[PDB]
Amino acid sequence: GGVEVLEVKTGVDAITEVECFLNPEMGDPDENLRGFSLKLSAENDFSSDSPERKMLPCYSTARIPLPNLNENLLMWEAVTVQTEVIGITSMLNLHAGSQKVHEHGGGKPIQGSNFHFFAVGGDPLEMQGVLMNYRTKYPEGTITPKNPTAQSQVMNTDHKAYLDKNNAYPVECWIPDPSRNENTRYFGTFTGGENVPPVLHVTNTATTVLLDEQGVGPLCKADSLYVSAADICGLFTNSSGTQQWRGLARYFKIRLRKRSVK
Amino acid sequence: VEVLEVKTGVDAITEVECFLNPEMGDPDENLRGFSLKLSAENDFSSDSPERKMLPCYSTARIPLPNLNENLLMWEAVTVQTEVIGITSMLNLHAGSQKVHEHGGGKPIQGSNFHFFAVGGDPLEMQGVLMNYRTKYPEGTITPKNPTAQSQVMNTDHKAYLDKNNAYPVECWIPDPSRNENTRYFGTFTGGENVPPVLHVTNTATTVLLDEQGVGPLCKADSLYVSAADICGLFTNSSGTQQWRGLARYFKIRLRKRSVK
Amino acid sequence: VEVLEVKTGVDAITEVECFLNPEMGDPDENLRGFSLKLSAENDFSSDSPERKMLPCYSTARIPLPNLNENLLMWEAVTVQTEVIGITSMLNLHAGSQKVHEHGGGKPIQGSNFHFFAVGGDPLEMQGVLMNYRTKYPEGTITPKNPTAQSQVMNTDHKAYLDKNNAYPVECWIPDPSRNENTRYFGTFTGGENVPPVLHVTNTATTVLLDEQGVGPLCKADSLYVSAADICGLFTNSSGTQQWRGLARYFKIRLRKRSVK
Amino acid sequence: QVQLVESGGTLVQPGGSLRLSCAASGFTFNNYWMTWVRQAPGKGLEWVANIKKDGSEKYYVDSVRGRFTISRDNAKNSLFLQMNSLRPEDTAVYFCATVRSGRYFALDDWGQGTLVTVSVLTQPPSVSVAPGKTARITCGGDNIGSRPVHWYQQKPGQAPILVVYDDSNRPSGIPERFSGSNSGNTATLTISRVEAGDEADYYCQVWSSSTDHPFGGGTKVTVLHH
Repeated sequence: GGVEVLEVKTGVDAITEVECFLNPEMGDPDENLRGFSLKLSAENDFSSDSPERKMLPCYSTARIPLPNLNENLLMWEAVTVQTEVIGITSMLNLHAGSQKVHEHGGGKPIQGSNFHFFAVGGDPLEMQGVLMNYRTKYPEGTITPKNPTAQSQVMNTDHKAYLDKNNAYPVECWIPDPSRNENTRYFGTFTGGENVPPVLHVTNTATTVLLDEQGVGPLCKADSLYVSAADICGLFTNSSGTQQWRGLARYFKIRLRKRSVK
Repeated sequence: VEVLEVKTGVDAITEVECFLNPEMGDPDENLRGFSLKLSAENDFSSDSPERKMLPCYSTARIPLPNLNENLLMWEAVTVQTEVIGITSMLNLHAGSQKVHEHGGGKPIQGSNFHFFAVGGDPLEMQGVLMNYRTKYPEGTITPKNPTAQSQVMNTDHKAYLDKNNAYPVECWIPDPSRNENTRYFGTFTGGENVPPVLHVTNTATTVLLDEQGVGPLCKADSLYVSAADICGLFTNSSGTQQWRGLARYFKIRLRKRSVK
Repeated sequence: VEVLEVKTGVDAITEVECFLNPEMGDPDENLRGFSLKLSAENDFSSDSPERKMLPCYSTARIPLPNLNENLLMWEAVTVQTEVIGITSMLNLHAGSQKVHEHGGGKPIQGSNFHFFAVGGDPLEMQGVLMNYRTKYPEGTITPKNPTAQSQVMNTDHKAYLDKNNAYPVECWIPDPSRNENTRYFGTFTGGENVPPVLHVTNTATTVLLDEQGVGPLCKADSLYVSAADICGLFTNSSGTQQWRGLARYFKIRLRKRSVK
Repeated sequence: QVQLVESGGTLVQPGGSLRLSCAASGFTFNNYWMTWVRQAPGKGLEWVANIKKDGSEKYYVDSVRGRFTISRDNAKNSLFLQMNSLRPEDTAVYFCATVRSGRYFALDDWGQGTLVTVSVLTQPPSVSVAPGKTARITCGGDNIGSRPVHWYQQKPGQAPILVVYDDSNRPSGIPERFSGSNSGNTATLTISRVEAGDEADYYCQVWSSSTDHPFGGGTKVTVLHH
């Protein structure tokens, strides 16, 4: 249930707009390789899987404080969001670091499995843990399912969490929880495969509406707005054959209005 | 039954949910969600697959609030559904064969099947076989008395999805000539290198009403959900392959309907 | 500026058109539309691309009929646009490596980027780099004082597309936080074997009005068109690769708007 | 605050049955897994069985699977272990332990134990250290760095205490003098500014799978005293 929603406030001061860029968290193996992950290991048996922290991309998130409008109670209601991945043309650099596609050719473009996801809500994004291999020892500095069992590889209802920390929740361990998130709208698409091509579209004319069937958007509890993202673009193949995840930042522009509640 | 007016008044609507586990074969206690490794090149005359190698349809029966003690039935109106755990395929460091020397592990890919159903009766199925001479193992329910026409259309191969982890996906499909009280949706994509493509959002809803505006009517206050979500093949370092499946979520909205 | 009513009348509308040439690098006098051949495997610490290797954004300022000397501005309402010469890639007999012995030439394919913008101000752009230590050559305009932050988001890397054949595509994207007076559209598709997919038709129109019903308002009777149409890589017989680009057509309808 | 009381231990004929009880108080019982650990007289600790928060998942060590049945009553804050077909090899003090710190089944709070009489990881047996000096206790196994390690301290005639969980993390109330590291094929516990109280038996535990919670044999650390 939550709160009982009343009328929408009108007036020139009844609308506000917030924007932000959300950095990607791919692992950052050293101070020069911001936006990349550590090179990927392979063929570790399920019984001895223990990835390094700098190899694991994580969800990005930020809490945006909104103007205090109570100064009947009011809440900021998120109505629309414009969002976009920043820096897609940087993958047209094929002269740096990447393995040549063949003798005398250019570098190999970033390609492979990718995941593009964003969420807007008045609460932190609620997440459900699912694991490829429950026996994985995840490293210090990450937050992954507690007390994992073999059912963590399908559905273990004890693996609930709030996306409440940045660069902490590995993407491979968590997904948005459809059984919750009453105060959040989320959108994501996964495409896996060695040769999956990145496909990214930019325009400042597209808007996603955040209202539900009753015309209510996410209501910002404690005057805070939550943005979340994960934009793994694919793998970068170095000249030696090693591979690293590559991520890019995401822009948000959210329009909000004042809404009466009881 | 003869369908009358929709009842109104707060207590007239209800909303139920459940997570439905995949039944991929589960070769041992640690590999829940996977199948046994796949055999190959067995001649049609001696095709004899093991049970743990065969993915099966998932199904469950969700009890609804009792209505009768002026007959009423629960009518499913909408469903929100989603495959759970799609980002776990971003683990390329465990168990999977390297794409090349010094590279990362090979992603899960290949043939996949994604299917769900919501109804007031058990999903009704029709059997079709790749090879009618296949000897299906103990523990599975497959077409009885298969013949060569089982490979195209044998109308005797009718079944209800009335048991979990027992009807192999490769043997059965939703029966379009029946299922008057069920809505089903499925998409098959086949091939070695087929990339998995999975979308998640809590903003999409499927309406279950038919042309007359009637949704599935729940017999005996029992709502049926069914699913099959084979995501592709996992390639181990040695080259062996296993199916990988994922669970599916349901949130169904229902209302009280008068019937005569 | 405060937007008032739309002027009506046979003379309240105007229409302009132009062809915008691509800026791929032009390595010599004969290879207009191509780039210099690509180098590969330069370490991030010593990345130093030559200018003729870097495709750049195209832009042009179109003068409009003078309106003033109660103010009026030209308002861009619609645009028809398409890529010019898409069928030239059906030349497989010239220069391109054979697909196999006795076969025809390899088609242009690979990573591509197609983008256009219309506004009353120069396109506002944001700098993002694959490698921040890259030494960009004389004659280009690239992010000033790059740091590792420039590989994700460095808010200091702001620029106007105010010079043609100067801003490398691999360095700059349209800035979503600005461009209040410009509409931009772009699509990137990367990968070695990405097939070019290009549609042409004179019946398709993009509306340039915002949610308020106002189009780009042309400051100083000037309209700005921008483009970047990298189609893919051309593979020579020796195995070397060059970008190939094509020009873009614009037809923009405008109308007279009152402002205060 | 937290209190655990085991009961039910007595003498049992081989092939007989016995039911153990553990009364829990001072914490939210239904929020944590519960574990049974046994220790034969003069030997080390052995993981026997554990159970999920709501009892929907149960796991057993091989030697007792089919004979033992673990259960819990969250309405009464009680944990149970039903032992059938008891063999002489089952003779041990049985501990009742909570699963609070970390992700990989470390054991935080232990009871006093109850005695039942029926009738992989390499540790050095002994280590000596001077007071104020620094002592190292090692735990060895194949690719132990790939698995999580927990370290426990047990003073003679007392219940075990968890000093390090998930390789390097120290619970609240444990001094920074105790430090743990795990790499390669050896995990090491380091005790610095050694004090008289530090002298005890020290155990390493590894989590490899749901039924595999191996313990080490243990090392006696002796502070040179008089």
